[PDB]
Amino acid sequence: QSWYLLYCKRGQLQRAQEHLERQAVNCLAPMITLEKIVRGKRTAVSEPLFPNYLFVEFDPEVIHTTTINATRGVSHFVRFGASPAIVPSAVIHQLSVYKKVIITEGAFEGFQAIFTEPDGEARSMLLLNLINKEIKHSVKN
Repeated sequence: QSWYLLYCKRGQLQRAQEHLERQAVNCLAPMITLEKIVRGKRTAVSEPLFPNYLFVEFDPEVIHTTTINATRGVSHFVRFGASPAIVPSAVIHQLSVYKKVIITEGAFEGFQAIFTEPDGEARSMLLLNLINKEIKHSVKN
């Protein structure tokens, strides 16, 4: 079982997540509580950490790429080896929820920045870059 990053169509993230859950897949779409200017007011908000993205935990052999895509609302999988769909590292996931020299420093600093970034679309990029970074380190190291 490994994690994956799905990007969802304009407004089907919610619907898709339900499906993949009715199917045995685990989904994770974090929200971030931020203080943004609503109407001249600094109102606290809860928005998606990273907009239309949805992490998915399933086993390639049991349900593979192919079928998870069919899930109504899923536009695509993020990919490292361009052919392969990417596996976020067990550690990239850890830092998302509760909270060596290159995994830690990539993940660490990476998420501090993601957690400080006012809009998610910008975070998405920062997450993707961080993921690409972390995967390379897993291989080369």
